[PDB]
Amino acid sequence: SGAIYVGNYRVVNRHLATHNDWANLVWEDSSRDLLVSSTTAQGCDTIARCDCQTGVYYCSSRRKHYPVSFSKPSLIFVEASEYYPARYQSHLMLAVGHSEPGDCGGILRCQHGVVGIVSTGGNGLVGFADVRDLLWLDEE
Ligand SMILES: CSc1ccccc1CC(=O)N1CCNC(=O)C1
Ligand SMILES: [Zn+2]
Repeated sequence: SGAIYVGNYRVVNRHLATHNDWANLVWEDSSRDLLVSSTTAQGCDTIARCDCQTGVYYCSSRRKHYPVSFSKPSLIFVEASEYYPARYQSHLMLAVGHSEPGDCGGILRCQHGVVGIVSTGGNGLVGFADVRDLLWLDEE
């Protein structure tokens, strides 16, 4: 589990969104596994606006933050899980790191701020849903 809290937005994995998230929906995209809802309080996270390929992510199944090198956001085939059939997921970055399903939501960050959240993984791989192209998260 986990979310990004920027401005009056809460960014979560679409497959982990609650009824309150769907009832206060701003935007959602199943192909990216992302959903954004509105918040009453302002958050403290800042979004990275960059092309970094190195950063650090949080792994809840290890209580640890790991430094990783990660690929550029791309369209990648992801195997079936409890939440999606086997399919192509867009805007996804891969790194070598430990992941388990409840690890989704952990933040990946670089020197510029938050890059994205854990969304896929398995077999020593971890996938991140990128948020750096969602410029509207910085306003309104
Ligand atoms: C970090 S998500 C995760 C991690 C380990 C195992 C499983 C998951 C989620 C899942 O069932 N799959 C199916 C296979 N492909 C995936 O990348 C995701
Ligand atoms: Zn960066």
